[PDB]
Amino acid sequence: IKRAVHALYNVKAVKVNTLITPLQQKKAYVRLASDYDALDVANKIGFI
Amino acid sequence: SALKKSFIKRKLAKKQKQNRPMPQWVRMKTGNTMKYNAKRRHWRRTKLKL
Amino acid sequence: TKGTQAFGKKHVKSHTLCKRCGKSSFHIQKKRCASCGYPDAKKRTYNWGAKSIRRRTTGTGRTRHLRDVNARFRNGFREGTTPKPRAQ
Amino acid sequence: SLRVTYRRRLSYNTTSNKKRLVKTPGGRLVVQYIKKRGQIPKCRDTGVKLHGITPARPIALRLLKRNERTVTRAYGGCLSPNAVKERITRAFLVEEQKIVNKVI
Amino acid sequence: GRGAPLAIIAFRDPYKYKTVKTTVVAAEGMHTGQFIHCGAKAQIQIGNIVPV
Amino acid sequence: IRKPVTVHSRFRAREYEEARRKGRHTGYGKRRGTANARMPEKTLWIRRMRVLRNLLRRYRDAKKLDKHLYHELYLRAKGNNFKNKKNLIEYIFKKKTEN
RNA sequence: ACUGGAACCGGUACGGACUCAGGGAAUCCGACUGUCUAAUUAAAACAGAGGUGACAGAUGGUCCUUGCGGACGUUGACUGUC
RNA sequence: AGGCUCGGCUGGAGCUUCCGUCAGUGCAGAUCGUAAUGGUAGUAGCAAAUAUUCAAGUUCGAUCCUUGAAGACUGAAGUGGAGAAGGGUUCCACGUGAACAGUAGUUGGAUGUGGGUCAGUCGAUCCUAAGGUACUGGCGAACGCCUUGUAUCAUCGGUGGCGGUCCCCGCUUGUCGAAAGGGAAUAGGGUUAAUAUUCCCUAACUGAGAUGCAAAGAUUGUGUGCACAAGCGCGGUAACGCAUUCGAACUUGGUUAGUCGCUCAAAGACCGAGCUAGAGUUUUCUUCUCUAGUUAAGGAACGGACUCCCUGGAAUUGGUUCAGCCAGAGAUGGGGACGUUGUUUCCGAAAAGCACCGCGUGGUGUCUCGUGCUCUUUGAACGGCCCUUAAAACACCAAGGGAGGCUAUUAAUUUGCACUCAAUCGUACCGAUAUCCGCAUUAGGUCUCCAAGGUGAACAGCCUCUAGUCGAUAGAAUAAUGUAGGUAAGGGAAGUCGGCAAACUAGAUCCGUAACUUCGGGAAAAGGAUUGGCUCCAGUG
RNA sequence: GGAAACUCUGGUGGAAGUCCGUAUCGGUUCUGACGUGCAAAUCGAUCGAUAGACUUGGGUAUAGGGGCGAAAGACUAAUCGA
RNA sequence: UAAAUAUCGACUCGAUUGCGAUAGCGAACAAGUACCGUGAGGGAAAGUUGCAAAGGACUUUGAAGAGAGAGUUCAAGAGAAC
Repeated sequence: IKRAVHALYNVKAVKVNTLITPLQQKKAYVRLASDYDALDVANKIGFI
Repeated sequence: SALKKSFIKRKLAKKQKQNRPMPQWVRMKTGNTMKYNAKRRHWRRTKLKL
Repeated sequence: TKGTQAFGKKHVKSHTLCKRCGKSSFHIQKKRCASCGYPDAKKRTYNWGAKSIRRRTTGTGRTRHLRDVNARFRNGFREGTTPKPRAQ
Repeated sequence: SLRVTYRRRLSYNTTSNKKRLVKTPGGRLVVQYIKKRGQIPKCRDTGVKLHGITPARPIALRLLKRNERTVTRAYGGCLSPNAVKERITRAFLVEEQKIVNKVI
Repeated sequence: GRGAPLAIIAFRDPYKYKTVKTTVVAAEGMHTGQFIHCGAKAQIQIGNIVPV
Repeated sequence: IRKPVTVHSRFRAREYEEARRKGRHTGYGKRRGTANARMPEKTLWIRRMRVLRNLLRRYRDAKKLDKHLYHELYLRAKGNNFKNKKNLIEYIFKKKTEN
């Protein structure tokens, strides 16, 4: 997930948490480094 | 149980997905006979003998 | 006391899910499936269980490869060739 | 008063689940788990406890400073001073008697 | 399960640098720190193992 | 708002304890456990032994008893010859006068 | 903190509620503690410690297994089973 | 007669005469099969677990949902707070009409739509136990079985040199099996409708790493900056202490092993005395009643029972515990050594939490003491018991050994800091008089942890505080019979198969206690007296 | 106290398949309740035991003419003289 | 060592003096399904509006179910469980 985030959005991650939801879907919480802004990256991606 | 196995969790997830009301637009298909989901399950009445 | 009182102690599963047949008939302590005989190499079937044979026999699943072979047999198992190159 | 609850999923009072009630800065009474305590070693010859050796769990012995596992003496940390004294005396006297017998 | 005490005895391996421990039922009067002599040339003493 | 807790005062208990210390509510009709359950004779004996041995240790340290008299009185105290500190002190004084 | 004692006071009464064996003389059976017919029998039944007897010195005894083999046995008569 | 024809109404697609021939060819029954429906009958019944009431909100609609006030209950071995197995979304929010919630329902564990489970440190993962299962080997007509054992067996891997290899050293063994055994390392505060040792903040720790920086190694003695010599550390009589001044194969060890009893200590809880801050009560009294006055992991410094060392030489024997027990095999005395539990006018850290007063984000305080046959937990040190003696592996550490290694301003080699990373899976909730098993929202069953005040011997019974409940279809009335409680004149087992049932007895202190006896008992034998409140006296440190 | 053997008195100590009794485990009597039940064995009171031959979770072993049995033909998933 | 022979289990076809939804395969249909048992295993019920959804717009009472009008239709007394 770390490498995929870096390669897809050109953003570095400081930590990745993962869980599997009751519907067997893997959900990841990726904390970006303080250099980047999560709101800006989300705006660029589209989900906002 | 809270401390379970991944395979059991997978089976439970599939059962959860299957336990769902039938889409309403299915009744408008040509030749349709299904009026509801006849395989719904209640956690307290019928138990998955896993 | 045999009955209502005794049924309250039933909370340890004798059988679990089998890897080969997916049934909840894998005996944990015996380490064998009471239905398909896993992990024996061979399958568990008995002629006195005619209905069980019917339930678990060929054709009750997908028979994906058998149907594929049947389809390919009709033309002699031809390989390495393509239809005549044509267009619309 | 204030009553506590286990913080792990082990609910049995086993040797691995020994607890101690502690008051936190937030005014709460909580459970703090006690690890197994180390034991002072014994002599190889006798069973008396050795001195100058810091007890610790076997895996935690690796973290101690060098001086806490040894004593500046032959067999230090393996034998008691009296055991070493007896060994030295026996070693000397038995060989002296062997020399006498060889002469004889 | 046994009514007679066992004696743990240590011998020296004759062919390699090692110690070999023997577990035998103790004869009455045997004590820790005692020396047991086993063989054809051992004397008649309590605890010695000798040919009959 | 967080309402105040319901009041549960110990005032009556404190007053009753003051009365008990003065000596009330302790007659025979107020006792439900045996004498040994209310005050173990083992605990009473432990207190007595510690008191007597401390007194003897103090005297020997202050050189008021030599080792021989100290030993004799120590064993007598263990043998239950002195009911209390006053008894022991009186006996010591008498024996020292005789000596 | 507990113990002993004395005056005075009241009232139907003072372990004031609460908690907690009625007692005794005999006969029969089983010594005792214990166990048991889950869902009609908790016993005088079974067990029991104690007693006696039998077999067995291992190339043995008593058992199981279709067979191979295995259990008592990490045992050896103060042992093992019956 | 079996049956048939026609009329009328319903219905919407097939039916039929006669001749042969064929048959799964005719029902009132079979405690017949199957489907449906009656009288019973608006009947039996919806009665265990103390209990609800007033005002208001919402709603078409309220005994039952929500708010407030009151009254009660569980009563810390709970109707409280969390877990293991099991369930599997029942968790949370917003809608809800029908069905279900044996009355109702605006409510719901129901129904519709969405949301929710975040870990290097908690577990699994890792080790092995009882035991399972393979190999070969034997057997077996065969699927396959039997043994887990010298039966079988040519089962390898370790240091060093060389750079695959040679020397030497030993001798062989699989693999599963525990979210209660063993085990690397995390704590506090805050945050969400629902996650929290996981997220945020702050502060730590463990393991695997190469690289970099700093300091060591890198001196001493003698003679006169130079010369010669000197290895791998020093102190203490000792128990041992201090620095980091190397070291392999191999060998031998350490790493609390039961249960019960008594003493002691620490922490938490509880209980007092004040001092603040806020509440409550004041016809009258009370310096009054209640609440808050907290300090994590990790560090530094101290402390530590037992045991050990030195001196010395003990009978007129001493020391000593509640109980033991210890001493010419070295006591007492005197002086020292060690160390787990733990403590702090110390860091963490008051910038937190808590209590209170303000404003539209501020301020103030968070302090001094005591006490104990008190409980829980931890620890120390001993005693009793056994024809009962209370795991194994992994891993780490230590010692003996001295193969080897670097060569006094070099080097080997440790030390400390600085950097990188720590995968995978579980994580919501219930855990039971409604989330489990019992056909169910069933008076049943189902493994554990925490545990306040009073009375009292007490985790007894009874009352109360924190927390939680008022959920058991409701109303009126109180006939007979009933179920469950409470009494009864005089008699006192006359009742009955039978004293069945009920009644009687009981706590504690003092006194007294028979036959018989296996001498231990019988025994609480039997049987008497006392018991409250208040004011004092005496004893026990 | 005694010539001795030894005896007596007061403490300490805390043994026992000891006793009363709570949690807990059982299930005696009422031949109580209920008996188309809360319940295909439950409910109330009264009772047996309560530091051991104790009570229990999980993991394991024993499988049908077999197992297991402190022995009732008991138990072996509401099924047991197969 | 081919042929003549066996056999519809598999794949592909043609028929019938057979049954016509309690019949015929257990299953004409989301049938080896729902559901039950720890397990081996057991195992259903369930066909039909109309030619065509044209599946009842709109008004009206009611919170709503629903009703009264109306409309579609050969016909709705064929109105969805038809």
